[PDB]
Amino acid sequence: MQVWNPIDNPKFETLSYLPPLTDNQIAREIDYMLRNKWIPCLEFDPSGTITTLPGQPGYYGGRYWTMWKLPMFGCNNAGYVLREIEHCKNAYPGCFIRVLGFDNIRQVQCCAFIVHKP
Amino acid sequence: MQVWNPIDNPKFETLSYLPPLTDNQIAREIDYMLRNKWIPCLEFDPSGTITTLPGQPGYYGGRYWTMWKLPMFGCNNAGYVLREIEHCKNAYPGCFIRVLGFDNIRQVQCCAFIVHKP
Amino acid sequence: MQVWNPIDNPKFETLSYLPPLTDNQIAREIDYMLRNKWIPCLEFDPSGTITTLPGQPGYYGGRYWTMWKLPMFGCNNAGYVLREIEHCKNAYPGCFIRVLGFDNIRQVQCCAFIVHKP
Amino acid sequence: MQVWNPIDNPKFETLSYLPPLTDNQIAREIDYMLRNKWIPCLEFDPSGTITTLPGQPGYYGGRYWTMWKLPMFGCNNAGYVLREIEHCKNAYPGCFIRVLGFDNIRQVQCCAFIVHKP
Repeated sequence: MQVWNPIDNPKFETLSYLPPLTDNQIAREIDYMLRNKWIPCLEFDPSGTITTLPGQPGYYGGRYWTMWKLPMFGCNNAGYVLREIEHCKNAYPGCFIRVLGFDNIRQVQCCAFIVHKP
Repeated sequence: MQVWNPIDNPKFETLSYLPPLTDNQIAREIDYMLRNKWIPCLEFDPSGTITTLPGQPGYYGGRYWTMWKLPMFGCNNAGYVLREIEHCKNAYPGCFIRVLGFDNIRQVQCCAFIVHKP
Repeated sequence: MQVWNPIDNPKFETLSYLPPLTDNQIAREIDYMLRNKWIPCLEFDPSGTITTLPGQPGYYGGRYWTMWKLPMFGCNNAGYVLREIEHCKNAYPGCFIRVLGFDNIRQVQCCAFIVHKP
Repeated sequence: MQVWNPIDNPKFETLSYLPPLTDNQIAREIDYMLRNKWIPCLEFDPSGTITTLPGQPGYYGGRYWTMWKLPMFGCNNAGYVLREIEHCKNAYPGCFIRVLGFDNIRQVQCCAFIVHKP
């Protein structure tokens, strides 16, 4: 038998139970997004913690992050999206970074995963 | 006359007012448990503190600890229970350890005492 | 003109606005108490801070301190009360000390002043 | 494009988005106040932070500061107002300083800006 470690083991949602992500594994999750006609975006924030309220159901703190520049309307290659992750990690090297994807027909997001840790 | 010291004197419930526990005194409290047909178990946790809530009677925080592997269904000797307290204190040497006992006819616990301090 | 200093200037109630208290000034406030037939006592506590509650009038925290040994029933000289302030300040040298006085006809206190600071 | 910095960038209200204020720019904002017949004043405080309350609209903490000596009733030159900012910054060199101006016909304030930072 074995015991799961309960001390200082935080998780970060989707694809967080697999071995660490490498290049040529991130470039394939963007090709699958572009051939379905979706729009990428970027985000960053220093601390990923959440809070609550005394007696209000459905309320939590810490769900909004800062948008890098603007959504990329009309991108067709996976190069301009891979060259913008380096400018962001050289100006704010002490924060987290996330990648999103939008859909306008149904008005909902489609992807979210982390690519950098402080 | 004499004065009880009120500064930095925490207590830990049952058998916490007697001189410190030694071996050949822990092995006798497990013999008395096995001849009444009860099931041992183990637990651990870093901090033993409790909290409250504004206006909810009968609610407190800090009453659940983590379970080591599983309850021992069918133990008959006090050696296998005394050899499992050493594996636990070499993997997590900075936590508390407690020993419990179970009854399945009345569905309640019967014993609880501490055997290690950080 | 002059300005009262608003930074780090705590006060401690009665007789706290006069020059610092000396001996041959504490012994005279006990003679006045004994000739009116009152009973002395002692107290101590580490921190003199108070708190409140959200919506409960007339409730505050931090009004109870610890009693030294027992009220002195039958004291008639100001020597046994002046020899008990030295045993207390040699066992707990990092706490405050207060002196009280009781009345058993109207069931109220009569005086309270501080004689030691950490 | 460019990105506004969201980390450690506090603001201080009016005239806080301009280049830093210099002399001969502070003396010209007091001449405009005196020729409209208003009364100057001074204030100081260590920390400019605000708080809230659970469910009370229109309530905030941290809006009152300490008054230096008294309002100047009858000032006619901008010298006595510029010589009182040096006595205040030599007695409390670790606090903020703010300048006000009153009106008695309509009973409201008219000006507010910072002139010193710790």
